[PDB]
Amino acid sequence: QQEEGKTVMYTAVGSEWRTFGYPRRRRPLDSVVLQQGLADRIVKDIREFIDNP
Amino acid sequence: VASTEARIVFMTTNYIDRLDPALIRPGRVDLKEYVGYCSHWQLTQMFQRFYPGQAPSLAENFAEHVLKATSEISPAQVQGYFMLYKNDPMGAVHNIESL
Amino acid sequence: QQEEGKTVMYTAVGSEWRTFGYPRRRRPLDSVVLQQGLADRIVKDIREFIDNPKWYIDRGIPYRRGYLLYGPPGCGKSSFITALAGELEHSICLLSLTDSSLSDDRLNHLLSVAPQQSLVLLEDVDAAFLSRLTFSGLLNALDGVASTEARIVFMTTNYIDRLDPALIRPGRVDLKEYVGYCSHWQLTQMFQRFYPGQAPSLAENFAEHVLKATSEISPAQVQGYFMLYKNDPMGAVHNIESL
Amino acid sequence: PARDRSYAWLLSWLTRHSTRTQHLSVETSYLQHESGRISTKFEFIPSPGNHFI
Ligand SMILES: Nc1ncnc2c1ncn2[C@@H]1O[C@H](COP(=O)(O)OP(=O)(O)O)[C@@H](O)[C@H]1O
Repeated sequence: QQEEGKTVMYTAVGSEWRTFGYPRRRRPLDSVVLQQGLADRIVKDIREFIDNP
Repeated sequence: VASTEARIVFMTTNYIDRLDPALIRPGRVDLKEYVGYCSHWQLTQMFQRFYPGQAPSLAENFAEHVLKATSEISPAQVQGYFMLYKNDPMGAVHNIESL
Repeated sequence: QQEEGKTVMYTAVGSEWRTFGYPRRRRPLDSVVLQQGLADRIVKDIREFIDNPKWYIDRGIPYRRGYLLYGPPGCGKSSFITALAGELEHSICLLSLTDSSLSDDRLNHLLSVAPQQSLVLLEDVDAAFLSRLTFSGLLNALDGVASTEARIVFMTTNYIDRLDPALIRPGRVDLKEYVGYCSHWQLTQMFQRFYPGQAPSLAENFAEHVLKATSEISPAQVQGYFMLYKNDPMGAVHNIESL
Repeated sequence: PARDRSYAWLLSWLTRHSTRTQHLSVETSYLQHESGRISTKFEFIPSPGNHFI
């Protein structure tokens, strides 16, 4: 509970993926409001893709 | 080669006409979605989020006023307008007609 | 209590921020006197920006704020920036954007890789903005990735006319302030600071005399004049008419 | 054992649960970031010996 997760965005230089900058804070999902249910549909599709290998 | 596992790839474009139908295909782009200009629900939810706790009717009136004023209003423009009146919901509501 | 803090100014060579020299002593904030309440306003705004990270993250906006200071040269802009950085225990990342060594991509990379808990200072902003050499590339790089967190950026110019209104915008330059020539309060406070303990009426007479003698007197010129009569307040007061 | 990471977790849980532990040991977290900003914090854990919870 004492650890806050971070998102690390990777950049590519030459032909290798490199850590661009330092880890960034996680923007809350509900902060970005897309439409009536587009976010829910995309999240559900991604969850189905990930949780059923 | 599809990486090690779960090669989730996201691609964004300003318009889809310049692309081709061949891009949208299983084994390729799978679920295409259109994110466009704000709606009534979009605007009222943004007003409720940026200002934490006000009159919901005020948010609805705000959303209707921006919908009347502009038809192709973008959420980035909404955020920029909200930055002008940070911690000032009444002033922003009174200044919708200015926009 | 046995440790005295230091401000480390970072310089940039190539595309990396490097420690320029050795750590320097913290100049007291009250030593640099700007105006009636400009220092207080800037300090309060910075404190609000720093002590409230929840507001920006919850609303999904970058945690980046920028200030622009415009005024005549020698008014104490860079000194105020150093004093503020010392007060906040931050580190300075000095960048002379007037230099043609760095391009748009290099400037963006440097601003993205800036050290944490650091203030980035961009001096001579008016120079290169008139003209590697770019004016729109600078503002495009400014609106890029906002570092790790709290990308406080300070920019100073001798004049604001050569710039554009597009620079002053939320998500960009946020609080612009004008630091100009000394006032009566400025002069009397400087006289009280440089000479530790004299007649306040003498300081007021000194301030009035310099105000009468010169209209565009700069604080740097005041300090230079005070250096001529170091540990000699009566002589300096008698020599105001000489100036 | 000390090598396992559950040692620190269990010590922290013990000091959170049994607030009135008369015998204690200190753990000082000291880190001097760039620009010389010293951050310190005192974390207390049960002292060596026998404790009853
Ligand atoms: N407002 C001020 N209060 C105290 N000292 C000042 C002030 N302005 C300038 N000085 C002094 O004048 C000297 C020259 O300052 P300068 O480098 O010209 O500042 P800037 O480049 O920010 O205009 C500095 O050593 C500083 O101590």
